[PDB]
Amino acid sequence: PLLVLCIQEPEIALKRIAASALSDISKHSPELAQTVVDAGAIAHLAQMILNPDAKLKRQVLSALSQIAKHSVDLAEMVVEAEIFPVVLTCLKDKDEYVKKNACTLIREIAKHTPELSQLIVNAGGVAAVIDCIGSCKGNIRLPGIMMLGYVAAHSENLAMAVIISKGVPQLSICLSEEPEDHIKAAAAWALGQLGRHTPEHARAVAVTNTLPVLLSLYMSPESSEDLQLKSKKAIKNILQKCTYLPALEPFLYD
Amino acid sequence: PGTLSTAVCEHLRKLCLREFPCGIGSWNKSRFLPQKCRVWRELVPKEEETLVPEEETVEALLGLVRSNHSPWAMLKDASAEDRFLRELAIQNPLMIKDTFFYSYFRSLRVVNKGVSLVDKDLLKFLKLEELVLSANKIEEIDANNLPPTLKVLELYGNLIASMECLCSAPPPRLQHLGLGHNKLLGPLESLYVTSHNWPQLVSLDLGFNNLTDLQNMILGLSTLRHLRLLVLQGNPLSLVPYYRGFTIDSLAHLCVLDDITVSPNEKHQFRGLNIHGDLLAREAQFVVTIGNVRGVLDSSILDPEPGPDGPFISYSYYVTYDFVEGTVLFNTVHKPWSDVIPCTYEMKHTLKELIRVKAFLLAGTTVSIVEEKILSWPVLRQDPPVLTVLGSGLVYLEPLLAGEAVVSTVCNFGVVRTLETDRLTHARDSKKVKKSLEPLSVEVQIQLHQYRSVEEAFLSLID
Repeated sequence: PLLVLCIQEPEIALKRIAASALSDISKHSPELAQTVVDAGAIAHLAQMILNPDAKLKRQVLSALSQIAKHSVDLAEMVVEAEIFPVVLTCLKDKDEYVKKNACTLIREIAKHTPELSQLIVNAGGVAAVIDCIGSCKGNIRLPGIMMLGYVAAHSENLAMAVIISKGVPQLSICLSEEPEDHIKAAAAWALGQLGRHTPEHARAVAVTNTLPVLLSLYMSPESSEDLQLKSKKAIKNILQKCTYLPALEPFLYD
Repeated sequence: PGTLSTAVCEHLRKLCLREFPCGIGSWNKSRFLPQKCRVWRELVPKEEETLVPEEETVEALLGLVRSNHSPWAMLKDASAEDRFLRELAIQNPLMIKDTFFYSYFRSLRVVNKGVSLVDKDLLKFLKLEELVLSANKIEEIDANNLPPTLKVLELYGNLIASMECLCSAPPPRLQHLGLGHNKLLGPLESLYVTSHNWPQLVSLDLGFNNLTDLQNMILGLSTLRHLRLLVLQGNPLSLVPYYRGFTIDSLAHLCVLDDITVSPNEKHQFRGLNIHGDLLAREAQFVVTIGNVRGVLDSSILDPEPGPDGPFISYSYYVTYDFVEGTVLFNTVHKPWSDVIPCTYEMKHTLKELIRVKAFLLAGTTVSIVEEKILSWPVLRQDPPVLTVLGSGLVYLEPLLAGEAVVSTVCNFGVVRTLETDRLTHARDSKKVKKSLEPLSVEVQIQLHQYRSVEEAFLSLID
């Protein structure tokens, strides 16, 4: 309760430190996050997202990410505090770690149930996340990639909402230009979750020239174990439903 | 696909011992990397959770493994200590190599490759006091790979020829051998469970093999002075009439046997049977009844009027059976129609071929009925008598091998008395009346005469 009361103080540094302490506390067990929630911290934390402070928004979004990462009910009640589209606007700030915090928060929100994913889609956040990923480079794209992958893996309507929102070419860009291993592993995982649904999924994925990239990447010795595993998983989930012969044709000889 | 070293080191490659969310890339550079990257983000004025993005939030990484969607339950699946191994590798990889993997496997239990070739690495996997490995196809072994360590050994789905290659290289430690779905044979392999090999045997799991004398196994236990967990229910050796009370009684070791709750009276009734077991008919001795005939085609309903010179009738109903010699056959139950018939046979078999007895009990043993109708002019005239029949069923009898006193099973060979023909069977006698006014099945019972008290088990003097 004292940490919650410390935020009500007008000191920006005190707010930042209290949010950092809350994030550090609610990242080890769901009961810590629940106890922080029961002190009324959700209502406050949503009220400083609009605050134009870099570090304050960073710490608030980090605490929200750490809270909404444990259980379904926590992530559900977090969205109940009207966190949209105030969080979605944070993907356009000049700051980068704020964008990473927002991507991580969204990723933790819509990983439990398709209802939260559906609410995010209806709030118009998938396009914003895709644009923020395309406008940024590095590990910042990873939370958004795992987000969109979880959303696609949730249900069929969510995968359609992602595909119509131009998610596949962004994933191809992630797989191509990012030199890091876990980023392209996550891109392969998201593409595989996209293409594991109806043949229209693997259709929309196959036009973007990702399958030859995945095949070459899983046929690359310098690749990591998890990356090759996820690339093979994506290939198996996409080629099991893809109905386009001219793109499955090159897979014959390679 | 595999040599043991190459398969272990391959699966150690299958478990990604250098890579995400375990292991190494960028993300490490202030969490799962060495110190400069970490510390200089402090000692240079704080590069914050701003992390340059050479790093992740590690709680996010852990949240990926914890995620109810990102795969990593084991991977999503198997032997749980392997997930701990991944969890260490998240926590920090850098230090870890084959050096640590060699340290890790105090047991090895990470099932299935279809592989079989034993080699050197097991020694290098320093700690291994246990194996539990399965769906691998091993036949006999580079025994030598035994580090001076091994206690417990499950081997489900291996194929092994004899114990001997391994047992002729024994660490004085083996608490257990187990070989489910396997094949091994006889009373004599008990020698490889002697004190030369394995004085330490506390535990056993030996089904699907074929092992054949409880007192040969007592020779092993007279030299493996340790037993407390067991599988003898599931081997041909259980077939001796006195087995439950004898096995409990036999030697200073097995404190409890087979499934049972004492809390009533049992234990006062039952200690003392192995003494009697020096005297009992020590082999296995089975009394075996055949069952009463059903689906009895009233082949006379086809003449529901039946009394005239062909139509008119007398019947046989018999089984012909497989029982192990694989196999010996008799035409057992033979006797005529009544709309339901009563028919029985009993054999007693005294048996020693316990591998094939176990094969007869487990495998699918083969059984048939024969019906005969008579349809006669006073000449009744009879075709054989007449034949009109079904007889085939595949049949199963494990409880005797589970050391239980009795099996029953009931076998339908298939329809000749259909329900319309059954209604009509009563209609043959009802059409004899109107004029005058399971589908083809047997029961089976197979006793291996076992018992309910120490004194009643003494009756196998007589077996």
